Amino acid sequence: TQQPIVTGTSVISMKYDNGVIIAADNLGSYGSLLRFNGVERLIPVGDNTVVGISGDISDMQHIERLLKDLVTENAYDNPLADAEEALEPSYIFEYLATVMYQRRSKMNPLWNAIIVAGVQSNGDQFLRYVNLLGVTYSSPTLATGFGAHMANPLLRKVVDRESDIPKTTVQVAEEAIVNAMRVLYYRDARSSRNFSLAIIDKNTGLTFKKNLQVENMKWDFAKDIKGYGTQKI
Amino acid sequence: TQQPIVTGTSVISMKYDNGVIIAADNLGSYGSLLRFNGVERLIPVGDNTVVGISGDISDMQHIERLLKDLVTENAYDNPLADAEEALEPSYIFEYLATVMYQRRSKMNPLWNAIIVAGVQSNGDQFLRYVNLLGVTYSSPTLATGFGAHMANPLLRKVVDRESDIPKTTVQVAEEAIVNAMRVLYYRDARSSRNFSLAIIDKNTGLTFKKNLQVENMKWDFAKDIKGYGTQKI
Amino acid sequence: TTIVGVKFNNGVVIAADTRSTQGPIVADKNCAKLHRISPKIWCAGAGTAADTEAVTQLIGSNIELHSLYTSREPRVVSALQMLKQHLFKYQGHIGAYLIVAGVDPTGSHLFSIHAHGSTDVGYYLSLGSGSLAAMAVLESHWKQDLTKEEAIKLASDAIQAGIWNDLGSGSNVDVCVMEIGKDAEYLRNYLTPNVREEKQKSYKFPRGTTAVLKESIVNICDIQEE
Amino acid sequence: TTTLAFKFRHGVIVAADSRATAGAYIASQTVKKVIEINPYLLGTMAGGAADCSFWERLLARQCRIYELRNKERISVAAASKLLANMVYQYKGMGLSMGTMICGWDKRGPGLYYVDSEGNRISGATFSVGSGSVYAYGVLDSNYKWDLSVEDALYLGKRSILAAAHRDAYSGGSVNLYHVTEDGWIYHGNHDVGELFWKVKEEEGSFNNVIG
Amino acid sequence: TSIMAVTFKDGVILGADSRTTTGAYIANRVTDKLTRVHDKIWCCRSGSAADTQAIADIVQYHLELYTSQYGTPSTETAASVFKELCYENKDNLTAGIIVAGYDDKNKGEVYTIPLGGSVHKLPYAIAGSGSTFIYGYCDKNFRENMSKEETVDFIKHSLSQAIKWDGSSGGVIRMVVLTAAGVERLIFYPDEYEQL
Amino acid sequence: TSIMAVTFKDGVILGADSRTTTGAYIANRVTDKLTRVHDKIWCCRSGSAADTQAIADIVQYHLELYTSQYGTPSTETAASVFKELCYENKDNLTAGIIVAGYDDKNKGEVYTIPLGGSVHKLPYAIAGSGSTFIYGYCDKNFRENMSKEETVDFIKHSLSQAIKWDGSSGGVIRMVVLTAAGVERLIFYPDEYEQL
Amino acid sequence: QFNPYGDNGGTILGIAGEDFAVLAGDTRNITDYSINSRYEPKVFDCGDNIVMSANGFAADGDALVKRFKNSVKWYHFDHNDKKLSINSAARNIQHLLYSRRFFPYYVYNIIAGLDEDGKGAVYSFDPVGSYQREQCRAGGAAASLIMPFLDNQVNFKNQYEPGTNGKVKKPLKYLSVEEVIKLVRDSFTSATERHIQVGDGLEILIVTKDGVRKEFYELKRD
Amino acid sequence: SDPSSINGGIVVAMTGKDCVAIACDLRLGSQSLGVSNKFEKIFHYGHVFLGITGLATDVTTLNEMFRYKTNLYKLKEERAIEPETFTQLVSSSLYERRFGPYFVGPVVAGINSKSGKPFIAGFDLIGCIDEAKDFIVSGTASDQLFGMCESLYEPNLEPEDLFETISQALLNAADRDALSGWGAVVYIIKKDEVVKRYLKMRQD
Ligand SMILES: *[C@@](C)(CO)[C@](*)(O)[C@H](CC(C)C)NC(=O)[C@H](Cc1ccccc1)NC(=O)[C@H](CC(C)C)NC(=O)[C@H](CCc1ccccc1)NC(=O)CN1CCOCC1
Ligand SMILES: *[C@@](C)(CO)[C@](*)(O)[C@H](CC(C)C)NC(=O)[C@H](Cc1ccccc1)NC(=O)[C@H](CC(C)C)NC(=O)[C@H](CCc1ccccc1)NC(=O)CN1CCOCC1
Ligand SMILES: *[C@@](C)(CO)[C@](*)(O)[C@H](CC(C)C)NC(=O)[C@H](Cc1ccccc1)NC(=O)[C@H](CC(C)C)NC(=O)[C@H](CCc1ccccc1)NC(=O)CN1CCOCC1
Ligand SMILES: *[C@@](C)(CO)[C@](*)(O)[C@H](CC(C)C)NC(=O)[C@H](Cc1ccccc1)NC(=O)[C@H](CC(C)C)NC(=O)[C@H](CCc1ccccc1)NC(=O)CN1CCOCC1
Ligand SMILES: [Cl-]
Ligand SMILES: [Cl-]
Ligand SMILES: [Mg+2]
Ligand SMILES: [Mg+2]
Ligand SMILES: [Mg+2]
Ligand SMILES: [Mg+2]
Ligand SMILES: [Mg+2]
Repeated sequence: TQQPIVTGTSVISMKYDNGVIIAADNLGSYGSLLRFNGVERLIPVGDNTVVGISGDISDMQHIERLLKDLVTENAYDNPLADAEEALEPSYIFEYLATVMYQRRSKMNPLWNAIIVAGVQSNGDQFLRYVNLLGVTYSSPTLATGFGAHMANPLLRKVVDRESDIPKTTVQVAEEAIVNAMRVLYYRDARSSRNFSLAIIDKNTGLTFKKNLQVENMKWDFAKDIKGYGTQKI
Repeated sequence: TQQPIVTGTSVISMKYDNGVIIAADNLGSYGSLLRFNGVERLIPVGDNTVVGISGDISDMQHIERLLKDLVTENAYDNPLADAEEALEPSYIFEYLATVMYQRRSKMNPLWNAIIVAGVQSNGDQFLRYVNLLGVTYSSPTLATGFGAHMANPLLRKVVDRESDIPKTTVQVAEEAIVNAMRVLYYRDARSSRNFSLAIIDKNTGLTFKKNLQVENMKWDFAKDIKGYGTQKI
Repeated sequence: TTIVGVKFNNGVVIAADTRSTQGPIVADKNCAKLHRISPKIWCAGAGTAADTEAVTQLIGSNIELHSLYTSREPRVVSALQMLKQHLFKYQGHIGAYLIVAGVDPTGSHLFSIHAHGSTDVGYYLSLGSGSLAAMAVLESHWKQDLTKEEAIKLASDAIQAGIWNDLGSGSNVDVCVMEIGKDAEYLRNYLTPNVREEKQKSYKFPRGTTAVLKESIVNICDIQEE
Repeated sequence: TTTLAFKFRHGVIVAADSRATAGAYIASQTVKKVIEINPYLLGTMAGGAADCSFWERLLARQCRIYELRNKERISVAAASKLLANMVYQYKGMGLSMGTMICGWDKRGPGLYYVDSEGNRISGATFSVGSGSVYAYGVLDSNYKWDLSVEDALYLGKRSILAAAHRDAYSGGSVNLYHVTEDGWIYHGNHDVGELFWKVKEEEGSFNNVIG
Repeated sequence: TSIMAVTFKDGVILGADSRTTTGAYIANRVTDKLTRVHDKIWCCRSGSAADTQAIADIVQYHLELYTSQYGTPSTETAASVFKELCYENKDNLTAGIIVAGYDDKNKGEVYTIPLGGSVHKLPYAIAGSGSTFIYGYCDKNFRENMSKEETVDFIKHSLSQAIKWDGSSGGVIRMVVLTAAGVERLIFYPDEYEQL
Repeated sequence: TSIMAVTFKDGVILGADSRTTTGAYIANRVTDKLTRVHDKIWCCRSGSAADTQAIADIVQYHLELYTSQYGTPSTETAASVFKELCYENKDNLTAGIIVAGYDDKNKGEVYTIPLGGSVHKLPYAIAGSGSTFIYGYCDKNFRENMSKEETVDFIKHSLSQAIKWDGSSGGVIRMVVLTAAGVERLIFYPDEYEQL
Repeated sequence: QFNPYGDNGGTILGIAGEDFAVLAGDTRNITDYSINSRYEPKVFDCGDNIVMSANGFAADGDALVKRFKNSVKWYHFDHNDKKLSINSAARNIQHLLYSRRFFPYYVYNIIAGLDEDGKGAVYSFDPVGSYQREQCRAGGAAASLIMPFLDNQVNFKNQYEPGTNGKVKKPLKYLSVEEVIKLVRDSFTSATERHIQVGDGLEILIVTKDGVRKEFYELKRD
Repeated sequence: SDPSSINGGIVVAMTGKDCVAIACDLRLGSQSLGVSNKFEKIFHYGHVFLGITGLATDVTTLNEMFRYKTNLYKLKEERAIEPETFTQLVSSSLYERRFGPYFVGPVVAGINSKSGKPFIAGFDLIGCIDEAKDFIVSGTASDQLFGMCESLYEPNLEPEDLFETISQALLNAADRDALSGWGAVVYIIKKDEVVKRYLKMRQD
């Protein structure tokens, strides 16, 4: 049993017709202190999977090392390591989910919430969640922390059920994700303007975008707001 | 019942042959934060008494107002207010001690430790202590907080008992007080270099010194100290 | 307890009071707080009395075996290192607060050590309940380039401050001087400023005052021959 | 403490030890645990010394104003009830009292047990205090109604001794009283130290102890 | 919150962020923490939103009644009324208030009233959770008798950093200028102050 | 504590105050918090004195053994050993460490290791209770590729403010310069840095 | 949480003679391991040939004494300058103490003087007003150190006459003021050795028909 | 609840001129209840005497333990153990249970058979040695015993005088303690004769 020290906030994601999108901001908070501004919380595994992590950053860095070692180990005595016997999103997820549940069962958890996003061999979209309790679930949209409360409602307006996935393009899906990240910046006190975004498409592969910023913000209406009720000046 | 917020540390004092000396630093701490650097904690009452206060500063400011009002009230219908029926150190102290004990008896204390220093009508030295519990005592040297642990031992080397008072001059007594304030600056984590000092003599009256600094400090030996045991560089 | 340590020109000196308490009660008026780790490495101890003894006897035993193994005179840093690692391992539960000093082939040394395993270096140090009263003196009178005689005076003056001003300290002053190129001199009861005055009366009783029921010889000898 | 009292043909016997304790420390050994309320009324004390002393002294003043307004000595039942109602006001507030109101009135000898919990009981035999449990053994085994004053005084004395011996918080000395219709009669202060040895020899009891 | 008040040559300027939180949720991102208790006596509010509003409302009532009887109150007088409420009800309140005002006689004055209910008159003052991160910056950069433009930049830069490091601070930077000329409201948006 | 490490053109400089406390009592006013784990790899210690000493001693042992087998270790390698101890024993430790070192290949590098045991490579780093008060000052005044003299002044000014506001910080300012030229120790006394 | 009580240490001792009484107490005032004063009077002349000492929590002791002195003043006003007897004072003090049964005076209290037959009297009080006349009583920090010594040397407890072997006790011969003051000084010197809160000084107040006299003796300052 | 005061009891030791004395009460209780008036707390291993106060089970256990250890010492060393040496053995044995200690207050008393020097020592429950020249006290009435010993004691007392001093110290201390009494024993020890006396005291 511990407590989280340096933390990462929401990770958000959704499926679209040809793949998945996942995003997360670049902040490592230390309680109310916005300590570390250059933290990457999206971690690619091969060219077909991206693991997005929230929660304790020291535990994130540990998981990041487990994944790096997983790739190394899969290549051992494996001539098809860059082909048929490459790591799949479903393999990577089940491994993490196994570790998370084992750690909670020893009362010494990895204080994280994880979303594994990727595309399988057969072109199927993979998107599944796992957390410190070993709890797992899948949905067309997934989000951790505050994103679960604010992002999911917005993303579910695009993909409300399974049948809406083929009707959703990459331009529409990215637009929705970017908007959700803006909303979280308005409303989450432990968020940052700077974020990273990753797209895993079955045709165009893995596209990893860094140093993105929340833009097109609305603040001008603030000038007209005066006092808390009766004040006029 | 409350807790102290903005606080003042040690107040130190001692008797000498013709009067009393009292001193206190100019700091108003906010926990570990050294918030307010220009706080006067020695408060003169007439030309024959100085009240030195430690502890909660909001309660100090309250007491400061009670004393100011006490002077106003004593002058009412009193032609001898600046002569025979002027306020004495013993009157001022007993009033405060009455208030402090009453407040603790209502379970709503003034979170302070107070030293009343002065010279009586007959030329006798007055030096008495009172705190949030209503506890009172007198001694040739008196100190609050950390001063009780560090200053008293040094001041008691000058005036160890009542018979040492006539043998102690104002130059020796002031020197001892100033040295004690230096020691407290070395060792008290809630102290400041800047302090105020007041002398109440039966001949030369009240001398109030502001903007004093701790000087003649020893730090040079620090350069030779390296590591915590085995380290040489 | 009050304990101090002061460096000087050609060595180091440590000192301590001689009171041991059990709550507000004084259990021993002439306790010995200066412990010998090795011939020229001595430590003064504050805190849990049994712990300061036990931890000192243990490290001193291992230091002796080390000295025999290496064919060298023991070093203060060795005692320091062995003590802090032992105390750190027990995470503060062994309540030993020590001032370790000595002379060795490297020179003269002075360290302090806390129950949780932290060490500190200095020219003057103080530990125990009277450490503040003692440190007030040390901060007022210490200077660089002290002589042996000046350092003994400063150290005993610092202990006296604790004796008089701290209720946890009292009775006598013990001193141990460790000078380079010399035998260490252990000055037990260097000062005795607290002798009890003569009593007003003698309470020696008349023989037969106490009421007795039975008497018997106690056999302490072994089983006898014949 | 150990205190006892019992009704019998020739009135009521009242007995008590004299020890006062503050933890393991014996603070006093000369405490009067029997309070004289009037020449015909006694009160015993057990538990809070201050509590028992204050409230029973305040009761004695209630019993006196009663006599002035009514030209009549208060009954044992009325006296016991005034106390009970007084302490009931402060119930749960922390009072610690275990008392017996002994006397002789129009209905003959009277004996009431009253405590800070709220109990008020009439009875022929009581014992209250930490050592009461030891005293009950001697009382119950030897108690009659047809008991002589001499034998009744001894029984109450011997009962306290039994408790004073075993109970660590009981001892010092035994105070005896005998209440008749002509009023109470003090029957002395008896050191347990001396009394124990005397009883041991004359009675043969306490064979386990050497002397 | 991040709040501050700074005296300068022509008067005094108040400054504040616009964030109010419920845990990590931002309940309002366009809050006005600079509140008026008299024509040229304003305050900066930190701590409980309910407590500081209740207090400021009571003070505005007291000073409105003062004015009707005795004319325009001093900034010191306004600070005293705040103090009396904060000190006497210290057990039940959580309010950190900075009082600032402009007289023609006394010119610009700033009083800070922390949790205990003590009063401290200062050349400038900072308060709120975010103030911790700018004690060093403000101490190094503050000068007395600055110009209006210099003082605006000082507050803008200071609150910019406070907002940058404190999660409980953010949104827009509001400012209120108090001079003989009158009362001027200023606002600065994220795109302006973040790039500083 | 107040500790920091700053990279510059010719290498890296470590800085620290000299205060260690037991509550409000200053147990040592001339502490050396800048500790050496290798010839040109040093660390700044904050948190428990016992924990940080025990850790630094173990690391010095590991790097001494590394050197005997594989030659001079990198600053990244040293930071990894610190991390491994701080992360795996996070439940029982209270240590905030900054690791700094000089290579000829990598030049000056700084890694900070807060409570959780996470690692963060940075151009400069600040830590300790007193660091809170200078986040704003340091962010505003730090530049990359400063000179030795500029970097010394930056640290001197920064720790001066940290000491000024933090009661748990004080004494002298110690510094350690790590360059190709060697290892230089610096010290600055109260009379020098207080008047800044 | 605010604790309205404290412990200022100190120890007191009352001994009753045949035609005199003494009330002694050390002059040391302390909090925890610090000394506040080496000479802070604890035993007072309250008027009408009565001496009193209440302490433990100094602030409560000072208040009780102050109130009893006031009670004596008003006893004169209300009853034609009548002398307050020691037994009447004792009962009055009980009622001062029990008036705070639910927020007690945290003190040990002893008064001494002469009874109405001219014989020496010592009364002892617990914090809530239970009082007892006694011949010998110590109160305070080192009370448990001193009382057994007084049981032995004042009441001759466990002391028998040689030759009889436990059959005949040592007879209860009265003590003189000079013999009593020796027991007092030896009691406090012994308590100073083994109790850290006892020391610095010893002030004794002796009460006779002639009035109230003081004596002061130094104690160890460690 | 407090293990050191459940059973009650006291021990005191004193030095004299070429002699030592050690004494104890005989009570064993269960808090307020008195259980035995024959529970002696003083044992001897050759010429070395050991008094133990505190938790009765640990008193009994430690006696059996030191009887064990001293019997082996003798078989190997071919001589009886001395008080100075035994004192170190008691300290060693108690500290080995540093974090699960015996709840006792031991007291050693004896005369070195070679030097003839009288010796007493006391311990805390974890082994710290208090080697005193005058007297040692232990038990529930330790405060009372300190007061009696510190005033009644004087150095270089003869055996028959020392007997009266230690007896009165014990008796009057025990009579101010609820958990001590119910009889008492005093051992008077000289270089080659030991007398044991049962005292007459109040049985309440
Ligand atoms: C000054 C005098 C005080 O600060 C010094 O620091 C000295 C140091 C010298 C003697 C080495 N310290 C003491 O005298 C020390 C103070 C103390 C007390 C309690 C805890 C820590 C420190 N005193 C002791 O250690 C005594 C020594 C005896 C008198 C020989 N020992 C005790 O008081 C033991 C405490 C044992 C202990 C166990 C586990 C953790 C901590 C401490 N207490 C008892 O024996 C009390 N009690 C008696 C009845 O039997 C049950 C225990
Ligand atoms: C047998 C002897 C014990 O059960 C009897 O029951 C006697 C009855 C007699 C005395 C009338 N009872 C006591 O001896 C009684 C036990 C007791 C103690 C405390 C509360 C309830 C019952 N003892 C007392 O009342 C003593 C008498 C003194 C020693 C003369 N009084 C105290 O212990 C006082 C009273 C405290 C108190 C009661 C209620 C509210 C607040 C305070 N306490 C102290 O003196 C403080 N005490 C001193 C010793 O160190 C620990 C703190
Ligand atoms: C910065 C944020 C920090 O100093 C500023 O000072 C601003 C000041 C402006 C808004 C005046 N302060 C706040 O935003 C303030 C912070 C705060 C929170 C709690 C206590 C004191 C200060 N926030 C609030 O006052 C919000 C305002 C609501 C959302 C409109 N209120 C709450 O968070 C209430 C507080 C209730 C309360 C609790 C304790 C003492 C006083 C009031 N809390 C809740 O509604 C429940 N809340 C969420 C779950 O966790 C418990 C608290
Ligand atoms: C500044 C002060 C703050 O970050 C620095 O970080 C310095 C760093 C240098 C010295 C390495 N830190 C300290 O000075 C450090 C502060 C601290 C205090 C407590 C826990 C963690 C950090 N001080 C210490 O470690 C002192 C050093 C001793 C005096 C030589 N040690 C203590 O204060 C010990 C520590 C025990 C402990 C408690 C909790 C977690 C870990 C260890 N504490 C005590 O001795 C208890 N003390 C006595 C009774 O009053 C309470 C405090
Ligand atoms: Cl608001
Ligand atoms: Cl350190
Ligand atoms: Mg922000
Ligand atoms: Mg500082
Ligand atoms: Mg003493
Ligand atoms: Mg008994
Ligand atoms: Mg009994």
